[PDB]
Amino acid sequence: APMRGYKVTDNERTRKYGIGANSLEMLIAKAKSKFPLLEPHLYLASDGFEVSDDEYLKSLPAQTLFIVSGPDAVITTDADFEFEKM
Amino acid sequence: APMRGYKVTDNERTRKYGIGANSLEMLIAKAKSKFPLLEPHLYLASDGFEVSDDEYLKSLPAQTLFIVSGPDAVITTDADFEFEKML
Amino acid sequence: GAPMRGYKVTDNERTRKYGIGANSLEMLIAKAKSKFPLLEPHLYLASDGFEVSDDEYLKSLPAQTLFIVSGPDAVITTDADFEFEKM
Amino acid sequence: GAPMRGYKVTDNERTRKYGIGANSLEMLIAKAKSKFPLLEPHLYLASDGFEVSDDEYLKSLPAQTLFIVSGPDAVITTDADFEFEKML
Amino acid sequence: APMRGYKVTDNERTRKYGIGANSLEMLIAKAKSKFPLLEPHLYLASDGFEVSDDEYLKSLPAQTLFIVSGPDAVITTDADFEFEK
Repeated sequence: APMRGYKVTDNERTRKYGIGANSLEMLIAKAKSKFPLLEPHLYLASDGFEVSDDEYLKSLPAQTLFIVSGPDAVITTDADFEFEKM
Repeated sequence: APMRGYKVTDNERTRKYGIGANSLEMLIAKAKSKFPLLEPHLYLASDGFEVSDDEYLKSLPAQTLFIVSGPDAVITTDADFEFEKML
Repeated sequence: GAPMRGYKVTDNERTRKYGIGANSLEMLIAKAKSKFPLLEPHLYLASDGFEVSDDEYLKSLPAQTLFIVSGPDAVITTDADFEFEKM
Repeated sequence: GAPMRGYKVTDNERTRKYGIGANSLEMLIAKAKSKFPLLEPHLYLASDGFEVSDDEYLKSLPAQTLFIVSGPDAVITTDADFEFEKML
Repeated sequence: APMRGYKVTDNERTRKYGIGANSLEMLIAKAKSKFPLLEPHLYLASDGFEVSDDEYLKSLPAQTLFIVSGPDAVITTDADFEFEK
């Protein structure tokens, strides 16, 4: 599978990385080396939906923004995060 | 058939999953793994209509949101779910 | 043959709601019959109650058009009147 | 090897602006550091401040993408914020 | 490397030269014979980014427009014009 670019940050948006990956397994492994998460899971920053498998990952546009967190995580969406900045 | 991405949640919109599938059988099987129902069925979150066969699934846009539930479920639609957040 | 398209079908009371894929009126009626065992199921536009009388009329309609399934010679309750009747 | 691509690099204050050809993130950072002497240079997207974390990400980007070169864990001023303050 | 055509002008954009070159070194050398600059450098007319090496030059389309000026130049770019209007 081809290498694609994705964007990953944590729920507080404290560290922001562009990461290249050709599978969900690779993207999680690269995220795990960057964030203090022992069981990392990837969620859409837009609506909090969990990227549950490699097939869903590859259905997304390149450069999609993900929140990395733990399993079954409460995710602060982009809209919620901006609203909380006021 | 090609893999396409879809979104699945429960009627409470609590747990939310993006799932890739190339058929309705595969989408239901993957949804059942996350939502252990005896007879899982998929419904449009927009209007509650049941996705009754693979041909209907393939007629929908990728990234469509579905509510997973049992058979003959009465789904809370997007519009009524928001309004319930209002109350 | 003809392309598969998605349609929506419900009964006159709007109790059970199905998205159904079909490539002909014959196929759409056969699938509707499995969900609503009426002896001679017929499809009517939910918008204005006009009976889908042949496959050429069906193909003249947009995908995702909503139909009411009922018996023959049925005057169905249109969407406008159904929405009104609960208010 | 990997082909040369053109990229654009400036600093957080947009004081000097360079088009740079590179075939790897390692090369792009080295050429950027020649122009902007920094102890621990990293590249960040000028659009949203996301850090270019590896060569695979760099090569996923369109040619002529604009980067801010800065130190580590940097909070760079995005294009939108910089233009906003410029108009202020 | 193949010869390509480039457009070079000054910051006023009134001394305008089409120049053929197969390297940044050649393009600068030819521009220097036309322009009053001790150390000519090439900048994109669109956004002012300096052509820092031959690899960057070769990444650009033929007939790209450059402003030639000195080092650390103050360039009036197309973006600078769009900003004013």
